[PDB]
Amino acid sequence: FSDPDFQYLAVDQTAAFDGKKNCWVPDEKEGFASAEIQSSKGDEITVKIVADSSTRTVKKDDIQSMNPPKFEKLEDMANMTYLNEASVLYNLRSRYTSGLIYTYSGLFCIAVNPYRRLPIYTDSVIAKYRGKRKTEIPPHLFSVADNAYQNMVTDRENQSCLITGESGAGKTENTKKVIMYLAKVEDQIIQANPVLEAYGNAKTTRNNNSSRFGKFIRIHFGPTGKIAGADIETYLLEKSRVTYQQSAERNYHIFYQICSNAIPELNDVMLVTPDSGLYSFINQGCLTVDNIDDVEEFKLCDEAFDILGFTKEEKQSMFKCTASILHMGEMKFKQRPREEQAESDGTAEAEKVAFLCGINAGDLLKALLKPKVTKGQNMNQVVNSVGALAKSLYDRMFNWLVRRVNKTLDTKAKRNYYIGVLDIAGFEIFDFNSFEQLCINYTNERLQQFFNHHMFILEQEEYKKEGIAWEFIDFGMDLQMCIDLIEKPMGILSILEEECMFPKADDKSFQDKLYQNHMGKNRMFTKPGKPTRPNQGPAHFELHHYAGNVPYSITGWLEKNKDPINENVVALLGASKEPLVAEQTISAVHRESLNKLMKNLYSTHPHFVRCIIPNELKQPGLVDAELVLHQLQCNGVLEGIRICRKGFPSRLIYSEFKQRYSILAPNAIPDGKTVSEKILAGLQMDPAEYRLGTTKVFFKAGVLGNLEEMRDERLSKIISMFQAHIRGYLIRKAYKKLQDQRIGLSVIQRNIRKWLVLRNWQWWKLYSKVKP
Amino acid sequence: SQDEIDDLKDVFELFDFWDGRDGAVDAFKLGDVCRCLGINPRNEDVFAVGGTHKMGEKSLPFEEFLPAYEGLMDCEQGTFADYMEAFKTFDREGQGFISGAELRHVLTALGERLSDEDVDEIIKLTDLQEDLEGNVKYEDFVKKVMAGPYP
Amino acid sequence: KQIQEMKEAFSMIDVDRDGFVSKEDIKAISEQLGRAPDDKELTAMLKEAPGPLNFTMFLSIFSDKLSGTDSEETIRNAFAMFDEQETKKLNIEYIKDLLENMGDNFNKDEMRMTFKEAPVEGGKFDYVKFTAMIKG
Ligand SMILES: Nc1ncnc2c1ncn2[C@@H]1O[C@H](COP(=O)(O)OP(=O)(O)O)[C@@H](O)[C@H]1O
Ligand code: VO4
Ligand SMILES: [Ca+2]
Ligand SMILES: [Mg+2]
Ligand SMILES: [Mg+2]
Repeated sequence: FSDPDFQYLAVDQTAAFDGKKNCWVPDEKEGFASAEIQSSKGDEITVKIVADSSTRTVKKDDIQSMNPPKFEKLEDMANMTYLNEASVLYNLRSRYTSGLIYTYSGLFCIAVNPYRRLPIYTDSVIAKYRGKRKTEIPPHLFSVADNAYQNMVTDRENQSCLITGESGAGKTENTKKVIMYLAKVEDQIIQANPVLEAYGNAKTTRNNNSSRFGKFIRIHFGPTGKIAGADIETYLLEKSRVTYQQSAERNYHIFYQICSNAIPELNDVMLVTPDSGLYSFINQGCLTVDNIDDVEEFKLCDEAFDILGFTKEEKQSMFKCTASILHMGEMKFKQRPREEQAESDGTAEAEKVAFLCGINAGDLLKALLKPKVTKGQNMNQVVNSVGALAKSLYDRMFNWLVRRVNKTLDTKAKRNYYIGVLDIAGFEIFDFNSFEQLCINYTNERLQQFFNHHMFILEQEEYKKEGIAWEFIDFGMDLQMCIDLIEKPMGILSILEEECMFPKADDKSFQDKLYQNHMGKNRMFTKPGKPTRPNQGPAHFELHHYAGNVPYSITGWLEKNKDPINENVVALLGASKEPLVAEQTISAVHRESLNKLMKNLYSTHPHFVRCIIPNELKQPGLVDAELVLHQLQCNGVLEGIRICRKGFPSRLIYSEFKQRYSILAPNAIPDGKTVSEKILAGLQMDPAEYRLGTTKVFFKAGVLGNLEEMRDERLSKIISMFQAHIRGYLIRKAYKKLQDQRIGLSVIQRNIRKWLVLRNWQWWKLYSKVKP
Repeated sequence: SQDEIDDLKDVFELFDFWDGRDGAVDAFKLGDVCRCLGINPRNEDVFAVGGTHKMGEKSLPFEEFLPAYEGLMDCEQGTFADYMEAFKTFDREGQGFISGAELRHVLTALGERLSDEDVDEIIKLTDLQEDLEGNVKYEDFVKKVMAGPYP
Repeated sequence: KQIQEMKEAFSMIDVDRDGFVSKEDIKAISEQLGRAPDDKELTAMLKEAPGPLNFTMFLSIFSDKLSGTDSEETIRNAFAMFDEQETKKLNIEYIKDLLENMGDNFNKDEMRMTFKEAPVEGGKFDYVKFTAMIKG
């Protein structure tokens, strides 16, 4: 439209294209290659690669139909002739290498990580997307958000966006832009991310800012359709990162912020020396982070605590408890050759700890080396309960922190409906995978299957309900299993859960008790295979997850699931001086949180966002077709599009339909279900492009977009006709005024011509002369 | 009909006279002419039959005029239903209101725009008034405009 | 009073004080004042009166001239019909525009002849004073 605001948003296409020569042939580097057939031979087709101009043969049933240049960089792929893994991957990759990272796949959106900042989220751009219908303007995440808003409003129901993808794809970035968007069409909300991310994110090999907890944030709306409140829910924070961090990875962001000197004044409040590589608990893996300024992030994090409305004590309570942790791990120990129970190796660092937590350093190390009926602990039983304490504190801090930020957001204002956003942590496969991962992965599964249900299983059901016409289609997309292998009655977790309650148990009775139940009785469970990546640590079994095969090491899974902190120290801290400090298995508990989340989701009109990691190098604008293609597979994109083209994804309640499309045949409207029977009848609408329904109308694909076309047109005309009416009124109003002047001018014109000709009369001349 | 064509005649004069009497009218006025005989065509409408964007462009006799009016007759006129419908799409409350500011926007900004003058005009004519919140019952307004300058 | 003048006039014009106006009567008085008409002018100037010019056929042709015209009130209004604000003055560019190319368009001469007299001072052309001048 010439609008500068569309530089990396609007698509910028002819000849050399034979619909019978040109096709898609499998490739190892690119996934699919542009080929031109040369010679058939039963099944052995011989094609020529357009790129290098090399030649090869390919089974006839392995050729894929290419799409005509007509659909270059298409905005909506459901509109393409061919929706196959090679047409899709080509369209995306086409757009992507041109700045366009958003593309509709039918009813849901696709976001391909840019790995660079784009001027597409400005307020300039937000202005243009407001109240726009998806077909009206380029593909964008705003459109997805803007539309969910309109639906909640007009349809009067809760909306929801499940933003999925792999780890490092764009789940978080996009979740934030959605809220930032909905917020712009407030300040504290936006500001809750900086603090939650500082405490629940960390550098990882995959992500320099990896989210380590699940986030579900609901945004409430009032009777005028404006933001009237908001709440946050979090899930499974990586208690383990606190004390441990695999190489090339960092602990949570805060710890590094705290040792930078962004606010020197605080150094003495926390008792920290501005050196991170000084504290064991946070210098195991990485220290710095290409493109993360811990100095400035600390400042902004501090700045954000203020805006959130945190008293200075409150926000210093936080900072201290977390700096305290930086010390729990500095407390050295020793034995004393004899019994070993264990003795300390100083007390300097163990005091700073008791100090910051407002408890007696004495009473501490005491209830830590001989927990009370007493029961002394050896030299490791201690260093490990130290960690048990660090982890458990941090899990309470993070939980309290969220409760508090909700205090600041649960405005008691009036709520109608809401729009939730789900960002759960995604699939990740590392050199070594343990309980933490199974938990994240089980989580991510889960979700995918939701999309499968609501997308295929679901669609057809409604067709039945309404009582239309149709024949089933098996998209063969179910993971209930994988899901089942892990969650069901005798599943993996259930086995582990019943294994914890036994003090006798160990890493081998658990490992054996596992094969005992699923080896050969469930094909998803398979003995550990062979290395597909160097440094591949131990593996005890493998699981075939939607997006990958994961070799899991079950060592230490029993303690990891049954937590354990000296019930003694919990007494010390129970009555500590600091006011903050003073204030079921994990598996079962989480399984339950998750089930509850899912339950909350189902009651929604979901809009899906699909994130995609372009490559394994973290560098921008570079594509790895294999990987890409691979995602376009385990995510169900293609199928996700077939039904949009195949079936009838629209649906309208006659009540809301009559109200919006009456203005298209009003000279035929004298019951909402018959009125529409009329309108759509008047329009002489093809029985094909639509269907009956008991309570709702079903319009084939695109048709509704086209009805909003005709809808506008009429609305524009009518507006003109009333302007015409106003033009005609004003004219006719000044009609008297125009008869009078027509006469009043003829007087003057005829009566001056007289006095003019009378002076050109000799007689009069001479007369006038005599006068005196 | 005759009494009809006579009416075209009547008005044709008042006009052909004002842009210099000579038995010809500036095609740029063909609109206003018909707007006087009751009808309210749309600018899109008028140009379709012969109207022009500017004066001077061209003048027309009564001979060529007859069909322009035959034309602008068969063209659609907006009913009360239609004006009510369209105006509803700007009412979030649903209670027949709108603000001055917005109404102004609809007239001046959407559809075949209307100068800012014609607006303050018809406002003052129909004597449309806003309340304390600065809102107006669009139902009343539509009724007046529909009414005529002399009801 | 229009008559009272006519007579006293006919008197000054009827030089040879014979109660009649002759080619010599006209020629006579004209010259005593300003340039006078040529024979042809004087000839057709009289032929305008069927028979001898007594003070009767005189008042006859003069009255039949000034006949077919309206009021000083009727005209002063056809004017105030463009004087919206009721200021009793028309803006010169306006009036000139009206007469010049509107209705029964005037011509440059009609235009010059008309404004050569017109009372315009300060941009505004006083149609009152000018309605009088053109009338009584
Ligand atoms: N739309 C985008 N624009 C710019 N960078 C982005 C975009 N989406 C993702 N990224 C980049 O990818 C990184 C990982 O994205 P993120 O949303 O944190 O992934 P996850 O899906 O794991 O939440 C971000 O820190 C940023 O560098
Ligand atoms: O890396 V992400 O855990 O935010 O999927
Ligand atoms: Ca004319
Ligand atoms: Mg994230
Ligand atoms: Mg004589």
